Parts: sequence; structure tokens; C-alpha cells
Amino acid sequence: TKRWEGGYERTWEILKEDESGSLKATIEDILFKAKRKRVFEHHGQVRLGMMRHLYVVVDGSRTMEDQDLKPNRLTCTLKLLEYFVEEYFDQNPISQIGIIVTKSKRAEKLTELSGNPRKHITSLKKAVDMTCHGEPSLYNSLSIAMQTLKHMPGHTSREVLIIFSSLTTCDPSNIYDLIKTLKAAKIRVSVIGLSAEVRVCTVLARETGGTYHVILDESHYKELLTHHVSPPPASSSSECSLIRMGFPQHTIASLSDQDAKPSFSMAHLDGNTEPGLTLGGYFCPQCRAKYCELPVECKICGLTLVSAPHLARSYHHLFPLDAFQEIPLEEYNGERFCYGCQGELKDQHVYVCAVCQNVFCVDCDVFVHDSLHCCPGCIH
Amino acid sequence: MKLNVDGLLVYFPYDYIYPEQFSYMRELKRTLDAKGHGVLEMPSGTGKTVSLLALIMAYQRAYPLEVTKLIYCSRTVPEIEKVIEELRKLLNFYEKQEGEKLPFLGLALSSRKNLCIHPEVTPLRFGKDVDGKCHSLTASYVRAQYQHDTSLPHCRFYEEFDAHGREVPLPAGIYNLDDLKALGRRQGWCPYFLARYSILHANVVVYSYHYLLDPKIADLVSKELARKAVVVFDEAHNIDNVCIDSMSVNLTRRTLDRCQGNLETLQKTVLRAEHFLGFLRRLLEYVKWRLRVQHVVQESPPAFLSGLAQRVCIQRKPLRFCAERLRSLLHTLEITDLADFSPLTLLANFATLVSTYAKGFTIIIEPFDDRTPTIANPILHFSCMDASLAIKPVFERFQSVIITSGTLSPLDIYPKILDFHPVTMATFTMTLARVCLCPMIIGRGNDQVAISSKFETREDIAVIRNYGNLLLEMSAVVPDGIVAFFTSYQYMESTVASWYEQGILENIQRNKLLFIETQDGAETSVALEKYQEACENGRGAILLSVARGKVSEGIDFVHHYGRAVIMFGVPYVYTQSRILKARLEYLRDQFQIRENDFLTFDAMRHAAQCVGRAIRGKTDYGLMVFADKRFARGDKRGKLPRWIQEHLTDANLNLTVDEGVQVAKYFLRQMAQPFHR
DNA sequence: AGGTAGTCACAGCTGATTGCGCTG
DNA sequence: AGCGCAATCAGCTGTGACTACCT
Ligand code: SF4
Ligand SMILES: [Zn+2]
Ligand SMILES: [Zn+2]
Ligand SMILES: [Zn+2]
Repeated sequence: TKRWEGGYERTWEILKEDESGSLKATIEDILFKAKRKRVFEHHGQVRLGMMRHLYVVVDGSRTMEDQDLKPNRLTCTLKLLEYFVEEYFDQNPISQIGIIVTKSKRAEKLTELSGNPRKHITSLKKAVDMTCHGEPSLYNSLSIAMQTLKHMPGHTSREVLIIFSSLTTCDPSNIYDLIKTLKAAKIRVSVIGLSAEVRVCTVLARETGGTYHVILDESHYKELLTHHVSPPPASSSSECSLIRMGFPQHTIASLSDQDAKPSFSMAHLDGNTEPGLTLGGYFCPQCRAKYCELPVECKICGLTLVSAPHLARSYHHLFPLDAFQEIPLEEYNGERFCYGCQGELKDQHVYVCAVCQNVFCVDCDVFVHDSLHCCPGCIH
Repeated sequence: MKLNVDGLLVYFPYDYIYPEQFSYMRELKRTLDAKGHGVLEMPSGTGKTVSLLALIMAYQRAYPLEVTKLIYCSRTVPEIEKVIEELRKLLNFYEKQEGEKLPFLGLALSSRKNLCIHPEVTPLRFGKDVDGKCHSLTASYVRAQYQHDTSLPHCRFYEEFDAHGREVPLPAGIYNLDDLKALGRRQGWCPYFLARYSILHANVVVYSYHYLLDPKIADLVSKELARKAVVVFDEAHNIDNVCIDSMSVNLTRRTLDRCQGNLETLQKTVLRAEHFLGFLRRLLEYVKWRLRVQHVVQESPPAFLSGLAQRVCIQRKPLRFCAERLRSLLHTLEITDLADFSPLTLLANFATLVSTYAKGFTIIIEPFDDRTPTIANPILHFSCMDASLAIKPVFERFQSVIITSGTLSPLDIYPKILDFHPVTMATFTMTLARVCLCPMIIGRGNDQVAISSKFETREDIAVIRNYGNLLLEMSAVVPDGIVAFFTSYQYMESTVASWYEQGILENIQRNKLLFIETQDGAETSVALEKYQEACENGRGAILLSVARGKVSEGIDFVHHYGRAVIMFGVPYVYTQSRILKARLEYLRDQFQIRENDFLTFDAMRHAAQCVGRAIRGKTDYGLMVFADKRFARGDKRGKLPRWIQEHLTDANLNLTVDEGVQVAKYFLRQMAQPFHR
């Protein structure tokens, strides 16, 4: 039988009257039921992650001049890559991005593997005006990525993302041997095609554990990149995976004190123009080297300079707040004022924390579970 | 699961049944209940065999008396092995779903070379000598002399099979050819002889077309096996061609030289009955008279015997006795081997054919050769003209002969090409979650000039440039494999020469590798191997071949192999050599078949047969193009199989190269997304 | 002084004519 | 220069509003 060939639904039978006017009570119940439309979690997916050393390979062949994506594939690809780099560094604190451009059967390492987003964005903007010629070489790009990532620590997840526009690749040697070597090296390879499905990309993605997708339009391209942003699930505990990193305090210099010492920034020292000789900035806790941008690994002593708030922003996932016990107002024989907003409790349901047994209204409960991520009573 | 047909339940290994399979089962059950022949057309090479075998087994279980013997004649040995393994899988499914065995036997039949255990004959590559060596090793005289136990090397598998293998039967257990060989070698028996003994006590059996189309072996292999039996010819789109070739023989200088060389040896052996000893001597000069005659053609199917009875003045009666003399005089002469002896047998076969079959045949002498026409080469061939003769002895001996293939679009021409009484007129078009093929016809090029491969325009530079441009900018959109079929080798080489002359073949090379299929078997095989290895990785490849070649049907382009199939012009058979025109005249004055209609039917049959090999499996998908404006006309589109007609929308019937490329890009982009089951 | 059937523009369909193409 | 597919004209009709004549 069919669902719609039976009896027609009467959704208006829910409302009923006993005292001629209880519709106000019904609409109050409906308004209360309208709230709490979430699961008390902003993400609700992967609550953790792992250090990812991701390499992004961009096709630089003549096929990038095609106008499937306005204005051409290269410009849309680089714009979406800038967006992807920004989002990936936003959602991954201690990750690194490398960019490889393959052209004329050779692969050029456009950018070193590091955690600076500004350098990658500047490199992409510079590469916007590149010359699209020749044919891509997946073998050379994968060889460069494997050579770079072979010496990386085992606990980090090694990933390669390939943007393959051209349907043909030139390999100076057998590629399936390289795929076997990558599989033995536990390097994940993901490919996002632009024209159509290529067998070698499917085999590579299946064997290395990655995913192979083909772009339908620019929105689908952005969706695939956004999916690639998310970190992979992390095993319980592998080994002593740790890392020596510093937390450079942003100590600026004021001439009101006698210790106002101007210093050139190491990052700005490599620029053609005059480096910024500002009063202060981020001083390395180990060698007192000065940097302006974070997170940037120290050039001198090799220490990783990260920002503590960036690491702390993900701490609420480790310790989620347990849902408060929903209690009807009549059954709660205690105070009738919310502990968070001091407002009078007039809702039919009152939420009580399991730890401190305090009183929270619906709005304060939603705010605590969604945004605050901490019980105000438990803090005291 | 158990599929509930209108009057029976049939077990099927696969739980899900496509609507095409269900309708096919309905039609086949209707035909079996109708006790008549039929013709079927399905688009899937795989999944048809399992359904056919399942319905056959269900019908045998329900009606053991109505159906007793099943024949599954196919084209080659890979089809035999795949249908045998599918039958084995079906039997395993039945055993695991029922729990008790059944007394059903299924065996595969092939030549002596396929089924032999002696290591002294396997390494050699002479298919015409293996049978002779097998006969020499074991025969009636060998059996007679084995009583005295003569000390001489001979085959001994039969000498054990006749005393031990003729009593123990094999009621249950279907055996493949390798299984038959293993049983023969473990029991010391010949696989061929045990197959000959066990075909009588068997349920199903599979072999090639030649064991039923050729009268010289059909009687030996099938004489009184079963009065009421079911036979099916899967992949029989070219049944007429093989039927014609069944009664076609050729003669050349080498054949007559071999005959005159071996007649002296025969006479020397004889001088160490008389009705043929002097009969065979003077037959050579009558046919060598045509060697010295410098004439274009002589045709006299009824008057050939009249002319024979004048130069040598021989009666017609002794000619028909050659067939019965072959099995008698040769075994008494104790021929050591059939090497240097086959032309003598083929001369007797030709004499018997011309003496008996003279109503629908024609004799043609062709003094022409490729690249060396007139040096010394009067070629005499007894070309058959009617396809009904090779199919008569099976329609009257069977009840439900079924003709099925992937290309049987016109069901009104096969019943009149060969004497047939169809009662089905049934076709089936596959359905999937998405359209797995994108057929389209490309007419004029970017210059709005037709790319028709017309004879007057074959040498035109504009059409060659348009073909090259189509192959170039098509090779940049379809990845990992393109198969292009040309009308003929001469046109193919002349087009690639022009492409090389211009700076256009380099642009095709830098996209995909170019591989050219030639007449050499080893070169073709190695080219196919390197094409496959280039398609495996991302390099891509192009397979340039001919529609009427051994590679068009010898291989199947499964998914990721040949995503696009390109037809450069309508493949029309050569009207020269005065062989096709004789058949055209015979069909014109006998079956009232229009010459243009038959030529278009043959062209479209070949085009569809070579373009439908890119879709093997539900998940497989492929691009199909037709690079000729003549395809756009309705009289040729209507000859395409129904599973391609509905996917060929009227939007793309004359679109140029650019719009064809755009359609291909959209199709390939939309076919790469994940789907469901 | 007021109102309805021709009439024009623009499109559709089906029913025939009638005019160009039709094999290596 | 005989067939056959395809382009083309005739006849009727739908949609919408404009307009001439007279009880
Ligand atoms: S009898 Fe059988 S085993 Fe012996 S030579 Fe002939 S085919 Fe081979
Ligand atoms: Zn430092
Ligand atoms: Zn509150
Ligand atoms: Zn609390």
C-alpha cells in the first residue's frame, strides 16, 4: 500500500478545549516546544583531531585555462584554495600546509610546509598570474610530497590533497609502485577532479585511504574543500606524541619606561622593502627573537610559537557540559529565581545542574550548553 | 530468491531482479509454452546467461518431459568457460539453498586441441593436424591390433576408457573443460571420448556454432540426442555471416600444388577401391584449366556440372559418393597423418557441395590480389548465397530455437534472411538509476561542412581535417581510453597519413597515446596489451582500428577501458570482388530484399555491434558517437537496437563537433558522481 | 448613448503535398 | 531517375484585446 492513499491527516486535532480558552495554554506549550531545537552541541561530529601535514597539489597545465569555472579554472581554484587555507588553519591550530604546482611534466615546490597562513595566501596570489602550459605530472608531485613527509613523525597524520584538472598525467616511471610506497608510508592521498573520473586517481585514493571526487560546479568544489577542512578521527593513544612549543607574549615597548627597545622583525627582514622596526611584538621565549605574526615557527632556535587562546578554544570539546535535569516547576521545592539571570521562574520546566543543584531557566540553559560551555555555579 | 512466474517459482542466485530480466523471463516462458522459435534482444552480456539458465532449470524441473536437452552455442571459448562457471555458480546456489543434490550433468565441448592430454601434440600449433595425429594414434585398426599387443607407441587413454569408462556413469556434477581433462588424466581416459559417451546421459551441454552450422560435424555430434530440445544462440548478431561461411570454400595455387604433390604419394601407397583410384587423378586438370584462362569471372552454379561432364565426360552420380568414400578408403589406406592431405578432403567436400547444393549458390573466380593484382592468382571460391541452408537442419530438428544478442534491432529481416517463423517480436531496454550511455550523431564540423565518409569525399581535405579535429578535442574531454573504428584499413591509413602530414596528429599524441591495430595477430595483441597498460594509469590512449576486424569483436571494453567509442563514417562492406553483389541479387530475386535496405542493415548492425561493447555491467558507462551525417537519417537510426534508441534524443542528431564535445563533457561530469544499488 | 461579433497579431496542432538525397 | 525521409503549405483552433454598427 501507499502512505498517502490511506486516511488524510488532520493535524489540527491536537488543540482541544475544556474551559473555552485553553488555546492560550496550548500556544504557550507550542512556544515552549519551539525552543530547544539543537542537540546542545555546535558541531556534534569529531570532538578531537591530530597534527596534519597536508600537501596541496595544484594542476598547472593548459587545461586550467578552461572557462568551466568563471573566469577560468585557475582563478576559481586559487580563490577556493585561499578560502580553504584560511578555514583549515582556523579549524587546525598546529597543522601545516604545503603547496606544490606541477607544470610541463615537472613539479615545483611553490611553498614550504609550514603553519603561516599569510605566506600561503601571498604565494597563491602570486601564482594567480602564472603561465598554464604543458601537462601535469602526478608522479613527480607525489614523489616530492613523499620525500618531504617521510621524515615526519609517525603520530602526525600525513595527507596529500591533489587538484587534478587535466585528465592526462606524464609519469617518468611506473606510478603503481609509487602508490605502493605511499601506502607503506601511511600517507593519505585525496584527489578532487575537475573534468571527469580518471582511473589512476580512483586507484590512488582507494589504496591510500583517501577520497576521490569530481566537481559538478563551484559550490560543489567549495563543499568538497570544506569537507577536506575537517580533521580525521584520532586513535586513543599511540605513543609519547608531544612537541616543544613556546608561547610568546605580545610584549610591546612603551617609551614611558626605560626598557623601550626597538627591534627588527625576523619575518620582515627577508622583505625587499624596509623591515618593520616596531617598538615590540612577539619575542621568542627561548632566544628572544622578534616576530610579528603567529603562529610562526621560530627561524633561529626552531621552537614553535603558538597562541594560547587558539589552543584553548578547543578545550570545551574535551570536557563537555552534561545536560541539566529537566524538572517541572511545581515539583521543584526550592528557590524560584534563576541562578544565571536572576529572573523569576515562570516556565513550566526548570533545569537543575547535576553538580551544584542550582536553578537555570530555559534561556540560560540554552546559553550555557551552546555558548558558555561551563556551569556558572560549578565555577564557584 | 524464488521468482514467482505466472505458473512456476524459479530460484535465482541474485535477490534483486531488474525489470528487463523479469520481462525476459516472461517472454521466454511464453515462448516455451508456445512450443515455437523466437528472437530476443537484450543489452547486457552479463546477467542474461544466469537468467536463461535459471529459467531453463525451472522449466526442466516443472516439465521434465517437455524439455530434455539444452544447447548453448556461443561464438568462442571464453563465452563457453564463462557460461560454464556461471552454471557452476547457479548449481552451488541451488545446493546451498536446497540441501540435496540433483542428477544433472553439464559439460563443455571443444576441439581435439582443447581436450587432449598427450604432451607430444600440445606444443605444436597446427589445428588441422591434431585431429589427424589423434586418429593415427587410436582408430579401428589400432583397437584391432591392440589385441595382439603390438609394441609401438600409441595413445592408450581409449584402451582404458573402453574397458573401464563405459560402465560407470556421471549422473550428478557439472564438469568444466579443465575438470573433464583432470578426470580423464586421473582415470586414464580421453576427455573427448568420455564426453562423447556422456552427452547421451546429460542435461545441458555447451559448444560452438561450428558443431551445428557445419553439416560435416553436426550429424556426428547430434544425430538422435533428443527429438525435442531447446537450443539458444547467444551473441548471434552475425549468424548469417557464419552460416554463409559454413558452406564456403576457397582454392588457390597452393592448394592445387599441394594436391598434385600428394596425389603421387597416394598413388605410390596404392600400388603397394578402383572406382575412385582413377577417378581422383583427372579431377585436378579440369580446375587447373581455369588457371590458364585469362578471364574476369565465370558464373554457372547449375552449369558447372554440365561443363565438368563435357571436358572429362563424367556422370553426376559418382560425385555424391565422395563423402562416403572419405570415411572408407582413407582408413583402409592407413594414412599416417593428415598433414599434406587436407586439400584432398576439401576437394571432395567441394565436389559433394556442387553436386548436391546447386539451387542457391554461385561459383566465382577472382583473379585479383592486394597490391599485386595480376601476376598469377586465379582464385576459385564456392561462395554460399543463402543463409537458410546452414540453418535448415536445426529448425526442423528442434522446437524452440532462440536467436539472442546485443544487436538484433530489426526483427523483420532475420525471419526473411533465413527461413524462420518468429512469434515474439520482443526487445528489452535496460534501465538504471542514471543513463549509462550517451549516444549522439555528429554531422557537420565547426566549418559547417559534413564529415560524411562518402566515397567521393574520402580524399577531401576538409572532412579529414574535421575528423582530426573531432578526435583531438574529443581526446581532451573523455579520459583513459578512446576506441575509434574506421570503415577500412585503406581509409584508416590514408587518414592517419594526412593527420601526420599536418600538425594535428602531434596535438592528439600529447593528449593520449596513439595505437594502430593491424592485420598481424602478435602486433595486434601487443598493441592491445600496451593500450590496456596505458589506460590503467593516467596517460590515456587511443585505439584506432577497423569496424570489420578481428579486434572489433574479439575484446570487450569494460568500464575505464574505452570510455568513448567513435565511429568514423558508416561502415559499408566492399561492393567489389563480385561476392557481395551476388548475395544482393539473390536476396533481391528470392526474398524480395531491397539492396539498399540490406546494405544499410549490415552497416548499422556492424556499427551497433562494435559500439555496444563499451557497456558491460550496470556500473559501467561509456560515450558513443557517430561521426557521419548519414547516421542522422531515420532509415539508419531505426536500425539501432532499442536500448540505444531512447537514449539518442532528437537534440543531438546533427550537432557539430563543439556541441558534441560540450555534451560529452556534461555527460562525463554527471556520470562521475556516486550512485546507489 | 451602450454592447457583442468580426478581426488582427501570434502561437499551436494535424492533414496532405513536393522536393532533395540515395551504399565501397 | 524510382523510393524515401524530411521540409513545407492548408485548414482549424486557442488567447488576448481592438473596433465598427444600431435599438
Ligand atoms: S585419444 Fe584423446 S588423449 Fe589420445 S591423442 Fe586423441 S585427443 Fe589426445
Ligand atoms: Zn627562538
Ligand atoms: Zn536564567
Ligand atoms: Zn553546575
